[PDB]
Amino acid sequence: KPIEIIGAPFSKGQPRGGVEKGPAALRKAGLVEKLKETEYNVRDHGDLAFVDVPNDSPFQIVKNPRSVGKANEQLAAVVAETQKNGTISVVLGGDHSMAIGSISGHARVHPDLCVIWVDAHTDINTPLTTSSGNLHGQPVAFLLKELKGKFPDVPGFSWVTPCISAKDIVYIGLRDVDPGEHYIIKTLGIKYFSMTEVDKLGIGKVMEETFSYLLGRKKRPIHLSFDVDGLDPVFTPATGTPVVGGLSYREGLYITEEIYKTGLLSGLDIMEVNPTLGKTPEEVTRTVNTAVALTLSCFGTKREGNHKPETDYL
Amino acid sequence: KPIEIIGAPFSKGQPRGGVEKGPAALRKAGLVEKLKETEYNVRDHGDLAFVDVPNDSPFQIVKNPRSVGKANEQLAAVVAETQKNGTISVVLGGDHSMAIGSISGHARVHPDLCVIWVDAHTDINTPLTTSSGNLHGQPVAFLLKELKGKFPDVPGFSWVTPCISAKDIVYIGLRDVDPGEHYIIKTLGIKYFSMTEVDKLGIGKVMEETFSYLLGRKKRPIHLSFDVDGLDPVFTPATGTPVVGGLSYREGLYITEEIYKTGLLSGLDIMEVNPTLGKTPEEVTRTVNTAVALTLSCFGTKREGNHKPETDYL
Amino acid sequence: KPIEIIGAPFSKGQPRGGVEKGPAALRKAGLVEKLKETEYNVRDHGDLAFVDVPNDSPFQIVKNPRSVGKANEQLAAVVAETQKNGTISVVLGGDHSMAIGSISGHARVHPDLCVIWVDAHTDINTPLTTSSGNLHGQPVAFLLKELKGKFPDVPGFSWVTPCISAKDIVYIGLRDVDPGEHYIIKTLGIKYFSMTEVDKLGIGKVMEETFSYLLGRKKRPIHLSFDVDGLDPVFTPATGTPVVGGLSYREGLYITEEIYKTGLLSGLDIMEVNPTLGKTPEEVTRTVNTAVALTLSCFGTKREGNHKPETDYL
Ligand SMILES: N=C(NO)NCC[C@H](N)C(=O)O
Ligand SMILES: N=C(NO)NCC[C@H](N)C(=O)O
Ligand SMILES: N=C(NO)NCC[C@H](N)C(=O)O
Ligand SMILES: [Mn+2]
Ligand SMILES: [Mn+2]
Ligand SMILES: [Mn+2]
Ligand SMILES: [Mn+2]
Ligand SMILES: [Mn+2]
Ligand SMILES: [Mn+2]
Repeated sequence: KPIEIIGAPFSKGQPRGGVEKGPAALRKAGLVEKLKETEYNVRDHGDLAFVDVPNDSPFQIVKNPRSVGKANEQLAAVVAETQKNGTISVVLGGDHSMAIGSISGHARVHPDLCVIWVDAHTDINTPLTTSSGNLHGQPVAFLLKELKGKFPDVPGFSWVTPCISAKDIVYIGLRDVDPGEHYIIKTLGIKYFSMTEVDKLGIGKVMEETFSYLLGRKKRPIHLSFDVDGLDPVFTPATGTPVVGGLSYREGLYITEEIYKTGLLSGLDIMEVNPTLGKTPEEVTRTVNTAVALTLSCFGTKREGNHKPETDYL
Repeated sequence: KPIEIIGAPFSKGQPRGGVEKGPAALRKAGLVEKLKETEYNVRDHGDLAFVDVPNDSPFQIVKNPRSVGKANEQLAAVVAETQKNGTISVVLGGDHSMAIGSISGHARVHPDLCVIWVDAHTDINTPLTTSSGNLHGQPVAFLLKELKGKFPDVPGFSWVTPCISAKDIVYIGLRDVDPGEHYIIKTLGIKYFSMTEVDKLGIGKVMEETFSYLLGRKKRPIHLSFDVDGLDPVFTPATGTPVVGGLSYREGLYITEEIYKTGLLSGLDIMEVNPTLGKTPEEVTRTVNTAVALTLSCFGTKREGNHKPETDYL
Repeated sequence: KPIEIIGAPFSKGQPRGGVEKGPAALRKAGLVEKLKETEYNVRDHGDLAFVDVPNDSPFQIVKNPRSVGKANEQLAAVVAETQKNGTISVVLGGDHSMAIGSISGHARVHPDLCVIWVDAHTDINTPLTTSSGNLHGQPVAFLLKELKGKFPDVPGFSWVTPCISAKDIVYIGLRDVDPGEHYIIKTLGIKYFSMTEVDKLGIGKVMEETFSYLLGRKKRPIHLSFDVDGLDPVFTPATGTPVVGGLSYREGLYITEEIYKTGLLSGLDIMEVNPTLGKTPEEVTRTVNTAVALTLSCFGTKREGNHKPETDYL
């Protein structure tokens, strides 16, 4: 199987500068090289270039909607492209509002796909709920069908087609939800696992269920949108919104791990890493690394070890 | 439902200066304000004043028994008072020996109450076991009936009436128990969950059981005495006795959380926060915050999120 | 029952200087004294002296094989000696390659013994796999029968007799396995619990199983080889190879704890503590302490508490 890496150095999703430097550090950590050492065929598509929409007017509170509309449109296309050739897309953020792109494009080639959203936040606000224009906190809105038209068309997103329903998505790691978002997720009966659930059930059962719940009947393709703020701030401190009492580096790898074992990975998102937001170098480095290790996890590497088949090490 | 906050800035329970500054910081963190933002009616009773008993003689080893007898007597009264009006009492320590007060008063209005003691220590020593006069390490002795008279009457506590039996209390978080205490807890067949049990069962099951065990038959009122030393020292470092390998910030919120969901909260204790014992500002701040968040937890706030009913955020 | 402590201040197993200072600090922390306070009879055999083999030639890549062959031979003997008298041997490292000794000697008196290897690493490389001469990363090779002769006889180890099979050993804590090692452990169908398994099952079940798996039929004696690098680097930072996302101080004590409860402890290994590798004093101190506490755990001390029988503390 093949693997194509895509950098989406973008940041117009939220107000903190750095996230675009994201994929830069991830590579500078040897993400590619390592990925190669695995049983997967890897290719680097380099980092997209995002033309800046002059005079981007703040559609209501929602900010820079046009810049975020073309960047996401351009991406989705690139994704659908590789998705076509049969390769697995590994998007590198860049803030999380690049999910709109990454997922839509993916959907094209596989509209039967299910999404697993490991994030501290739900990002399911619509332009009608947000308390900030930060689109990086709305992606699920532009993708959910049950929320189509539920808000004024947004400048630059016209190109998006709600590709998934509240029954094909699952949240893992939620711990800082806005009133509005809570309403919508309860109303649209979405399946999640907030820290309290993980706390209760145990990352073990969480996956166990999230799987049968999404792959009980027909086994579909999986799109893993991993928000690095989703692990606890001790483990991935360099982010836009640290939020305490989150997923642990272990549970983080327990998830990427069970997903790899299902053999249904098709698209991955390593978003929100902000190489500029580290209180000390080490912190940025911790972040980047646990981020990298999460990826390679998705593609093989088991904490128990890996031995290349057929060869007799004895 | 209503909520009345009471500060018990006291410290004669143990030898370290600061605990009295406790409720000061908790408020200075916005404990009140936040509490208001919830669905509960909150009122601040201000902080009690504790007249100092001149020439407080150390009844045997037990120290400052008289100062600790009037402070606790005065408190219990104030508690029973609000307990009468039907409001939920939220005592802010101040060391943990203020439990004698807080609980006794509460008992008055509801003598059917059950107590959940989240603490690293059991504090069940009698004046006959302690290796220190530190009363903050004996509270359960003055409240347990099965231990009534089992020790020489103490100067200043004469006013206390053993209000609960070893079958209405449950410990969660024990990890540093004195020989004597261990004897007594085993002898009086008390129900606990030491770190090893939590370790084994999982905070999930722990509550699950502690509940049925205390509310299997008749559903009574709950008194949550939370000792901030009870979470691990990483999470609530600013305390009298850090003790490693304790409850985690998550499990800490998983507990306050399931208790809120039972709808049986009647009295709460946020004890031992010592704003002076932080190796660095941050530490004191971590402490205070996780302390505050534990409270608001008890009163509503879920890590999944909260949306005010009736309103359509869409 | 009796307890004899043995120091194996050795370091030729790996390239980092300090590990030999190991048992020195462990004692200097009061390991002995504390052990005495327990219900066990303790005796200090002092620290062995390890004659240095002049001109130790690096058998292929494998380094200092002769120094490591006599130190391990001398040890095994001392162990078998006390094992004979019926006492429980508590070896203090010194690097982990002293397992070859400690276990072999033990095997002598009880060849039916089972081994529980709490380590981050498997150390099951043969002189034919290692990428370093570091013998401290091969011990299981010289002890496994299914690996006997599978590699060129090594200078100084000729005296060792493969004493256990891949069905009497169990790994707990694995998280940094070399290709070769992974091959061998899979091939020889060994029973392990990598961090991912612990992650999934929960230290609770892990033991539960490892026990029945090793003591389902016939209850044998247990040899606990505990590698301090096995807990996460936050908790036991002063080591040769920190490796993130490992066993926690709690799970660490949950293990030593359930092993004590089986009453089948016969030999213990507190290896790899390097009092020189601490980024700050505190770190070395954390290490040593959690190391000490792990031991006393093995011999009684429960986090719930301990009361000397027959005595009425009331
Ligand atoms: N960092 C994130 N998401 O990844 N924050 C989301 C917060 C909020 N819901 C918003 O739209 O601003
Ligand atoms: N910090 C506490 N309790 O909250 N310590 C209790 C220790 C001991 N049992 C005593 O009475 O001194
Ligand atoms: N610290 C350890 N083991 O305890 N490292 C083992 C690493 C490697 N397998 C080796 O032989 O070098
Ligand atoms: Mn997000
Ligand atoms: Mn987020
Ligand atoms: Mn206490
Ligand atoms: Mn305590
Ligand atoms: Mn080892
Ligand atoms: Mn190791």
